[PDB]
Amino acid sequence: PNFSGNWKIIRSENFEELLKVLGVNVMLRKIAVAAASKYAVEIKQEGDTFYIKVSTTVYTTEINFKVGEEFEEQTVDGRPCKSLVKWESENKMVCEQKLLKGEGPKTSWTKELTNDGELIETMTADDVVCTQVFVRE
Ligand SMILES: *C/C=C(C)/C=C/C=C(C)/C=C/C1=C(C)CCCC1(C)C
Repeated sequence: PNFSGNWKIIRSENFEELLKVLGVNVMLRKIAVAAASKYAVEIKQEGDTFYIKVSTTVYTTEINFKVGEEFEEQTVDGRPCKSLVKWESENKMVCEQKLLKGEGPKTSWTKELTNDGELIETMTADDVVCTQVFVRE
């Protein structure tokens, strides 16, 4: 497929419930939901090597990985983790995460290109799934 592009969010569901699972207190959850409405993703894909830059109004981070190759990033609530991305189908990848220290909820994310030109990201903590939908800029 081709995930490359500059993606702009159009919809975000269940994000507050995800942060609650992760222990974020109420006022910060609401602030973070508002921040997620300016969530933007820039992707450069070459083969199965991905360069991804996620940003909001005041914060930006880049995530670089190769499918099937373990790497280090951070969970949504910011704890460092080791991650491994695999393909689930032609246009969908799934990442499993494992905390480097301590314990916590089981987290993961997915990215999918739809046939309608949308990018769908999900983030999971235990039973709760947040879904975010993007279109190309
Ligand atoms: C492939 C996409 C990945 C790895 C996306 C990771 C995104 C995050 C960890 C996003 C976190 C957010 C917050 C904790 C607050 C502000 C809004 C977000 C969505 C940028």
